[PDB]
Amino acid sequence: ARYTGPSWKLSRRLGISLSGTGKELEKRPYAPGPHGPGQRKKLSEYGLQLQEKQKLRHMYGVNERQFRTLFDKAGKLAGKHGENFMILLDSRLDNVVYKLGLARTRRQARQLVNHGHILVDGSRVDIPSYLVKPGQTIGVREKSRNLSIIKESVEVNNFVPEYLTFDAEKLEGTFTRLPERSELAPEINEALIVEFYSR
Amino acid sequence: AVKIRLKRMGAKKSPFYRIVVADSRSPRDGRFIETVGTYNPVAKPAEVKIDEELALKWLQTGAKPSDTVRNLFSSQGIMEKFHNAKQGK
Amino acid sequence: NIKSAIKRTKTNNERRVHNATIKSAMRTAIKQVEASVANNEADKAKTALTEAAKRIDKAVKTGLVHKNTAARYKSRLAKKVNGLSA
RNA sequence: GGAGAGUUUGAUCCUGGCUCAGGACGAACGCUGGCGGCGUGCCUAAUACAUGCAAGUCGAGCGGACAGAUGGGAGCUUGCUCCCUGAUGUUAGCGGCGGACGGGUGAGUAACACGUGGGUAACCUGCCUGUAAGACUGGGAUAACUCCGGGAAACCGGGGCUAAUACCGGAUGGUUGUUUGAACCGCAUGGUUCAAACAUAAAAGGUGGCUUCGGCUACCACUUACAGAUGGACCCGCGGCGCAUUAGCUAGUUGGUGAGGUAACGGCUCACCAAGGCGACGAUGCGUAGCCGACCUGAGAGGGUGAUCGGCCACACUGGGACUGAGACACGGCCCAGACUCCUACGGGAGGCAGCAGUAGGGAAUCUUCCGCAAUGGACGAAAGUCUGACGGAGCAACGCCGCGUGAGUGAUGAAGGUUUUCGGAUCGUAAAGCUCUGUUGUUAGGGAAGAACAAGUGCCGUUCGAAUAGGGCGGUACCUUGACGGUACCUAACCAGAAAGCCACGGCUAACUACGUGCCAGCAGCCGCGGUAAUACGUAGGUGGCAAGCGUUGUCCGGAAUUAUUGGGCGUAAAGGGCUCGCAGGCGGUUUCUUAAGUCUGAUGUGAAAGCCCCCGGCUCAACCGGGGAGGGUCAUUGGAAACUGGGGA
Repeated sequence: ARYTGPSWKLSRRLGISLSGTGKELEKRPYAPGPHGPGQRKKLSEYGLQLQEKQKLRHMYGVNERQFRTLFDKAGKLAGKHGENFMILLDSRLDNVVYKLGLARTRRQARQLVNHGHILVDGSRVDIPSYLVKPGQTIGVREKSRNLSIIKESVEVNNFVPEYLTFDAEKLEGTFTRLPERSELAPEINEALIVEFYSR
Repeated sequence: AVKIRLKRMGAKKSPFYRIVVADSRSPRDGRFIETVGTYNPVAKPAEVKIDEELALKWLQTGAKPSDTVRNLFSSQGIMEKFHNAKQGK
Repeated sequence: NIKSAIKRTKTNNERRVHNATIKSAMRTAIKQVEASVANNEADKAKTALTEAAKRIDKAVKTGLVHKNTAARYKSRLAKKVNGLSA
């Protein structure tokens, strides 16, 4: 059950301020902790290993079991290693939910996706890690669509993905293909997931 | 003789037969003669496709169904059409 | 504490008695036609061959014979009986 | 598709071990502990067992026996009993089938036991297909039933009576054996097919329906002959294990002939004869062990285990034995002996949880003495049905795997408190407060009796049988019901953030740091090693880090381990050249040329079952999981090619 962290110091010492995209601790850019204001140093190969695995895994927030099974399960696909892991670990039902302009928080859109509300493909999708392939109508679950969170997130703007496609009035959605695999260009470098989780 | 009858398989919530031809008195989930068929009880509902090109050789080569094997192979047009095989008697 | 087929036990006793009567009658008849083939007796050789033949097939044709062992016994007895009489 | 690091030195490199990071369980223990789905749970003592259910069924085989609608006559009660007939229902015994399948456990066994691949002119097969003949004439029994008896019981005995689908004569039948005449073909044995003499069976059954009451006919039966199918039996090639501090072994042994035996060859067992046979290519002997599909691990080669599901073998308290049967040497069948328990009228009897639970023991270690034939498979049936601790389910255990949650948005008022502080301050920290939202699971109340449900029975149609428009088989169409789980899953409404987070680590390997106390004391520790008053290592407190309804410790297996090395190590000095030679077996070999296919390589068929690993889809809200569609796996057989190379042969 991932929903336990603070959500300030986890990004604050996790390596990069996301997400975001301003909630990175701009008041104190150092790492969080009692011995944290001082000079930071680099790690070993396990330093970039833990920063790559904890950094790229903290963007979604799953447990190490499901994230590991997405590591080898992502490596079971075709293409390249870090690209398949990158399109897999971000094409989830909650990343497709909060990436479609659904909710203004990754945990908030997560609980909006597994709260029974955001039912997609015409039916309900009640598991926050139960994704949808390219072409499923990632809907809004119109029996409770008149809400404050959905209307406010429909009022708040954001750069919608070109792998996906939104709907603010028709109450629908879609994912046109796999997302822009190298195109989705955060700081999460997939080589550290090819090294700090490969042994 | 070899009574071509059902055989359980699947999860503990829902069983779906895959009725291969079997011996006289083999174990239930055990040895079978030469497997031909698959027909779940549920989903949606009772959709199962049988052989009828070797299953006519099984039902004609000395055999018989069970209750559910007889209703299934009489539903898929194989017991009656086999009877039209015997209709040239 | 035998639940069912204790009466199978009693049926095994009575069936064992009647079956021992027929089978032991077959063995004693086979030694009888073999004894008649012991000496150089012509008419007792053929009629006694008919005796061990009829009792032989009547024993092997129901119960404990059954087929191939009866053909072995009647075959060797036919060889001796055909030897002593031509 | 493969990652290394520490540790010998004053420093260095080699060589060399030793440990750690990773995965895994049928785990257990330590701390803690919300739920759902799917699998798992005596591995130690095959230890002994209380108690309940685990195999019954056939009235459409049989002769009863009881009750009894309905009817009959009596006495009284104006409603009853007494004696008869009888639809009807029930069952104790006879007989047929089923207890050899199913279920459990690895005790045995190092070979035909398993896996694979052949073979069987060396086997058998009840039930079931399909074919075609038959079902003729008779007999005397016997349990039941009673009358006596002996027994504590368990139980036996004896006298009278009866029947069948019980048994037993005769005809008929070849095919089933023996003799002859052949004909065709093989693998020594010989096989296939044709004819002619001696022997070998039948439920006249039952069910209905019809009829002239002589008999007719259908269905379920009985026998015989054939092939089919399913099963097992046998023989053989090859494969899978620690030991030479096991080199001898073997006398029914090695082989012959003859006889007997079983379904069958065979020293399988015997008589007689001969003196053989196995062994360094490991005999025998000790040890250990069920084997395989497979599982776990590895980049791969390999290494380890044989749980759960399946296939075969074995065993059924220990050790023998045989009967019934088609088939057992029989798990809830018998006979004997031994052990252990129970009963005893001391004369004698009774038992087998390595079936489902369950109790005691053992141990670190493993659960409910539950529901039902609704499904599937069985058994018996003409069917209706009955049995089914198989199974379908359930109950417990975080035991494993997977999924979801214990909130979310906002929030600088950077709150109080805790830790730190050169005493200005820093940290828990958008964290909390707070404004607002959501209900996953909860809690309540309804829906829903969702699927899992198909059958069997009732018409009617085509077609078969039928002397028959009866009646039936066969095959279609339509009606009625049948849910243990289960008021389960899931859906809907409301309610409340309310009930839902811990374990280990913070020098290195290795993510994670400071203070107090302790002062070689108490302690830690996987290795390196710390601790003798400033401890980033001992406890305590704040904070950090890993992980998560889980987290560490330990046990075992794999890898790291290029630290058994075929891939892929070496031997001058590190461990390692035999002191040296001669030689048998073995291992390897100059150049040209013809053949060969024994190796080498390639094509076609068979077979390597399913489930599992991988690829491609679909179904449970996704996933774990299930199902479908594929693949791959062999010194494998049978068979066709190439002849370059090793070999055979010749020059």
